Amino acid sequence: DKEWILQKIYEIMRRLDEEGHAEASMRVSDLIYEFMKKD
Amino acid sequence: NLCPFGEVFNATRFASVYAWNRKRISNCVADYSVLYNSASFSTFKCYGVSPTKLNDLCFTNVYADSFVIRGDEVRQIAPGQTGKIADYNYKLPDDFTGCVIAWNSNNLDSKVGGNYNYLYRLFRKSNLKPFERDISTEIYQAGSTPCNGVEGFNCYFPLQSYGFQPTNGVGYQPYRVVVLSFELLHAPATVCGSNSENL
Ligand SMILES: *[C@@H]1O[C@H](CO)[C@@H](O)[C@H](O)[C@H]1NC(C)=O
Repeated sequence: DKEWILQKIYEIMRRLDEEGHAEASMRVSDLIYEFMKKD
Repeated sequence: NLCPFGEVFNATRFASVYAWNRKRISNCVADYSVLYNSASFSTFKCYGVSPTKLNDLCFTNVYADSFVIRGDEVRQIAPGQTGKIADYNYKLPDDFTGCVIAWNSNNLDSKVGGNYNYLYRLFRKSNLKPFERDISTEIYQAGSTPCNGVEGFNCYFPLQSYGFQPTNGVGYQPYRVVVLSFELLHAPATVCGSNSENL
């Protein structure tokens, strides 16, 4: 389902920033926005 | 009476884009050639008005909006743009009249180890109206799970912080943006360029 996938992508972003990969976390943020705005 | 653009541009603390700061400029004279002089300005795009003619013009009222975003996202601070910032943080109208000025602030808004003081809105149920400011911090319900005011499964804090590290590439480096709006209402003009005929 879309609900479970969005949760894991959100978790990936958070973990990436906790590991210091700031640019990768901000990039996944950009990809969360595109994912949720499919409508 | 000179317009205090140093309070906006030369300010030390800038706001986050979702809670962008608006300064009213009125009853003053503005020499835009001081700003048109490159005090390091990576962007200087004007709409509905020519940038070389700013000093010859007058306007009913001037709004000065300021915030910080990524270099990638400066393109969205323009009429007819979409994206995380243009849709959820700061929206410009189609008939926008004014200028968008931006410059790199990696020397100011990047702390060794990551500056996380600047925030952006990642989640919103609808797009912003032009010049609308949303500062709500309610938990976003992205799915069918009620959130009850706490973070959890598909229940996210609507704001995410930027990861501003001096090692970032210029696209992920912090950029300070100033958006000058030129209002042309049915009223006497209170802000005139330095080369206006006092009209
Ligand atoms: C900010 O200060 C510098 C320092 O002289 C000056 O050159 C610049 O014109 C100032 N900008 C504004 C908007 O006052």
